[PDB]
Amino acid sequence: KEVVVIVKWSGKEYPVDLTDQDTVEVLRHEIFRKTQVRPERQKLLNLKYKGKTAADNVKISALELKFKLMMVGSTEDNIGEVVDDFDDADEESVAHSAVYLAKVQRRVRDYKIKELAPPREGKKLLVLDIDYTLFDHRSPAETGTELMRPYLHEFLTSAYEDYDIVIWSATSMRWIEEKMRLLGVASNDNYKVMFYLDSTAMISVHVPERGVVDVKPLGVIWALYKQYNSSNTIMFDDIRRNFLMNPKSGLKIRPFRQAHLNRGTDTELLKLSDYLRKIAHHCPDFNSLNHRKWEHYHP
Ligand SMILES: [Mg+2]
Repeated sequence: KEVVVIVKWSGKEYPVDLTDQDTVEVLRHEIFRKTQVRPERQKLLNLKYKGKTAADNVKISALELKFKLMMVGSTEDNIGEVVDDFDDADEESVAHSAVYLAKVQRRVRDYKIKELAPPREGKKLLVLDIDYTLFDHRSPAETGTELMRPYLHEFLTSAYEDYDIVIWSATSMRWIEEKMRLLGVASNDNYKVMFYLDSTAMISVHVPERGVVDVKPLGVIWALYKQYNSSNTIMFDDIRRNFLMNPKSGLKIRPFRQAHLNRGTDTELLKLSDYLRKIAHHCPDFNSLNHRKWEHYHP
């Protein structure tokens, strides 16, 4: 079951953890997770299946034994994501399969959370994406103030009244730390962020009809911090795919693009602060909500 593939890239070795039932496609996604080289940019030099380049659908099981996999490829400020053109808006699931649960458990076992501030009794949990969620990561700008989504700090202060806050970005931890300083979130007098999660906490899951997708599994947090669960957790992300393994707990935020043109009109965070306050005060079980209809929630 448990398998380790050693990948050699750019003069370094990267031990990749997976199982023998994972496919080459999953391997590519785990390689991306380790190296920041995208799956489509990876040339896997010495991975043959019956004398030929193993296809993405080949299970790891069906081949080798100690071995070092040579990968040639490049990783690009073109960081993060801007859209998912294959977003399925139909209102599941492998989100309840053994394979998925085991993937969460491995993150729970191996990923080391660095607590920046402690949980507070009775609070809900808010998880926040960064790119296009809290700021415009695609525009050039001389200051962070210019790229910041309007009402960011007022939104975080309001949320913090009722929610402990976690930041989860599909990027390196370094990028997160840098942007949180740039945006003034890192050290604010009016709120605290509990911890940050990065792309290494994410998992790659095959979703039939769709292929392998990388998601942000709230189950990792829920396993480690048992005071939170789906009944009191909500996540904001502009990319719906990120909550494919916990669809009821995600709210797809409108992306904040081209700050220079839209900074004067964007008020999504103001509106969403109202939403968060209302559900924290009026909804004892968030699973009863339809977040797609958040703008019409008036208890
Ligand atoms: Mg984003």
